[PDB]
Amino acid sequence: ALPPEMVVARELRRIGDEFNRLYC
Amino acid sequence: INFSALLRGERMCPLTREIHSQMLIVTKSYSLVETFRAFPRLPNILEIGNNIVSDGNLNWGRILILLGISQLYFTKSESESERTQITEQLERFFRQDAISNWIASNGGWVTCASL
Repeated sequence: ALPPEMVVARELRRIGDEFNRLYC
Repeated sequence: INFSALLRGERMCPLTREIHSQMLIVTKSYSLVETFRAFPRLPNILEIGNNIVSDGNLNWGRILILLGISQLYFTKSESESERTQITEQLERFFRQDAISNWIASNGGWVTCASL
């Protein structure tokens, strides 16, 4: 129902920020 | 960056080669793989990129994760049209002024690669 792009993006923001914090 | 070179791992200049090396590490992220497996149907990569920055923020971890999911879809792609679509949508995302200006103001791709 929700656009897949919106669901995927929410998860990637969270992962991206955790990768940013730990390694960037 | 030549995103076709990057996603194919082919005829890469040194910068692209190093981003490619980082991509690979990233594509092993459990959370990233789980997200990918939840959506096997190829989505719109440009829209995913724009949704990521819809909180007004960008950072190199986000950029690397977007490249990583793009690589996963490209590796599993079922047609040349799908590969063209991935490459063109990544190119269109990073050529937006809002994104290109952020990259230029935050060390350029070389800073991503130097991580």
